[PDB]
Amino acid sequence: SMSNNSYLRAKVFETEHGVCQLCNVNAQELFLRLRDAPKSQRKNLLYATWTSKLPLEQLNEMIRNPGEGHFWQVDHIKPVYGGGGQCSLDNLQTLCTVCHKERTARQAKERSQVRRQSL
Ligand SMILES: [Zn+2]
Repeated sequence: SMSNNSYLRAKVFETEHGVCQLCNVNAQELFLRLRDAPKSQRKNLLYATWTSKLPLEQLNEMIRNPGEGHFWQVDHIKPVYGGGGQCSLDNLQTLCTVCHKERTARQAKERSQVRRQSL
Protein backbone atom coordinates (compact mmCIF):
# COMPACT_ATOMS: atom_id res chain seq x y z
CA SER A 1 0.00 0.00 0.00
CA MET A 2 1.15 3.51 -0.84
CA SER A 3 -1.34 5.23 1.47
CA ASN A 4 1.36 6.16 4.01
CA ASN A 5 2.67 8.54 1.39
CA SER A 6 4.38 11.32 3.37
CA TYR A 7 6.43 8.75 5.20
CA LEU A 8 7.34 6.88 2.04
CA ARG A 9 8.26 10.06 0.10
CA ALA A 10 10.57 11.16 2.87
CA LYS A 11 12.22 7.76 3.17
CA VAL A 12 12.87 7.46 -0.55
CA PHE A 13 14.12 11.10 -0.68
CA GLU A 14 16.84 10.31 1.95
CA THR A 15 18.46 8.24 -0.80
CA GLU A 16 17.25 9.69 -4.13
CA HIS A 17 16.80 13.40 -3.38
CA GLY A 18 13.93 13.83 -5.82
CA VAL A 19 15.91 12.51 -8.84
CA CYS A 20 13.84 10.47 -11.28
CA GLN A 21 15.20 6.94 -11.50
CA LEU A 22 14.01 6.48 -15.10
CA CYS A 23 15.04 9.70 -16.84
CA ASN A 24 17.34 11.25 -14.20
CA VAL A 25 15.86 14.69 -14.08
CA ASN A 26 16.36 16.45 -10.79
CA ALA A 27 12.73 17.08 -10.10
CA GLN A 28 13.30 18.49 -6.64
CA GLU A 29 15.71 21.14 -7.92
CA LEU A 30 13.08 22.29 -10.45
CA PHE A 31 10.41 22.41 -7.68
CA LEU A 32 12.60 24.72 -5.57
CA ARG A 33 13.36 26.98 -8.53
CA LEU A 34 9.65 27.27 -9.37
CA ARG A 35 8.57 27.78 -5.80
CA ASP A 36 10.86 30.70 -5.38
CA ALA A 37 10.33 32.29 -8.79
CA PRO A 38 7.71 35.01 -9.15
CA LYS A 39 4.43 33.66 -10.44
CA SER A 40 4.94 35.72 -13.60
CA GLN A 41 8.10 33.77 -14.56
CA ARG A 42 6.73 30.26 -13.84
CA LYS A 43 4.97 29.56 -17.11
CA ASN A 44 8.08 30.07 -19.26
CA LEU A 45 10.23 28.02 -16.90
CA LEU A 46 7.74 25.15 -17.02
CA TYR A 47 7.42 25.12 -20.82
CA ALA A 48 11.19 25.36 -21.30
CA THR A 49 11.85 21.93 -19.78
CA TRP A 50 10.54 18.35 -19.22
CA THR A 51 7.49 19.67 -17.34
CA SER A 52 6.15 20.95 -20.72
CA LYS A 53 4.74 17.47 -21.20
CA LEU A 54 2.45 17.60 -18.15
CA PRO A 55 -1.31 18.27 -18.48
CA LEU A 56 -2.34 21.89 -18.86
CA GLU A 57 -4.48 21.51 -15.75
CA GLN A 58 -1.44 20.56 -13.68
CA LEU A 59 0.76 23.22 -15.23
CA ASN A 60 -1.87 25.85 -14.37
CA GLU A 61 -1.72 24.65 -10.70
CA MET A 62 2.06 24.76 -10.79
CA ILE A 63 2.04 28.40 -11.99
CA ARG A 64 -0.27 29.40 -9.13
CA ASN A 65 1.26 27.33 -6.36
CA PRO A 66 3.77 24.64 -7.07
CA GLY A 67 4.09 21.69 -4.61
CA GLU A 68 6.62 18.91 -4.42
CA GLY A 69 4.06 16.34 -5.59
CA HIS A 70 3.67 18.21 -8.89
CA PHE A 71 7.28 17.41 -9.71
CA TRP A 72 7.98 13.88 -8.33
CA GLN A 73 6.14 10.87 -6.90
CA VAL A 74 7.18 7.58 -5.24
CA ASP A 75 6.19 4.51 -7.22
CA HIS A 76 6.97 0.80 -7.56
CA ILE A 77 10.16 -0.51 -9.09
CA LYS A 78 8.43 -3.82 -9.96
CA PRO A 79 4.75 -3.21 -10.49
CA VAL A 80 2.27 -5.92 -11.16
CA TYR A 81 0.59 -5.86 -14.62
CA GLY A 82 -2.17 -3.22 -14.31
CA GLY A 83 -0.60 -1.58 -11.25
CA GLY A 84 0.03 -2.34 -7.62
CA GLY A 85 2.77 -4.44 -6.09
CA GLN A 86 4.73 -4.66 -2.87
CA CYS A 87 5.15 -1.34 -1.08
CA SER A 88 8.27 -2.22 0.90
CA LEU A 89 11.00 0.38 0.59
CA ASP A 90 13.17 -1.93 -1.49
CA ASN A 91 10.46 -1.88 -4.17
CA LEU A 92 10.09 1.92 -4.31
CA GLN A 93 11.62 4.64 -6.47
CA THR A 94 11.35 8.30 -7.31
CA LEU A 95 9.74 9.17 -10.61
CA CYS A 96 9.29 12.62 -12.06
CA THR A 97 5.62 13.37 -12.73
CA VAL A 98 5.97 12.94 -16.50
CA CYS A 99 7.34 9.41 -16.05
CA HIS A 100 4.77 8.71 -13.36
CA LYS A 101 1.93 9.74 -15.71
CA GLU A 102 3.26 7.56 -18.58
CA ARG A 103 3.36 4.67 -16.13
CA THR A 104 -0.15 5.35 -14.81
CA ALA A 105 -1.53 5.65 -18.37
CA ARG A 106 0.17 2.41 -19.39
CA GLN A 107 -1.19 0.57 -16.36
CA ALA A 108 -4.75 1.75 -17.19
CA LYS A 109 -4.39 0.22 -20.65
CA GLU A 110 -3.02 -2.95 -19.04
CA ARG A 111 -6.09 -3.08 -16.80
CA SER A 112 -8.13 -2.76 -20.04
CA GLN A 113 -6.17 -5.63 -21.64
CA VAL A 114 -6.82 -7.76 -18.53
CA ARG A 115 -10.55 -7.06 -18.52
CA ARG A 116 -10.69 -7.77 -22.28
CA GLN A 117 -8.81 -11.06 -22.14
CA SER A 118 -11.26 -12.36 -19.49
CA LEU A 119 -14.66 -11.15 -20.81
ZN1 LIG B 1 11.37 10.91 -15.27
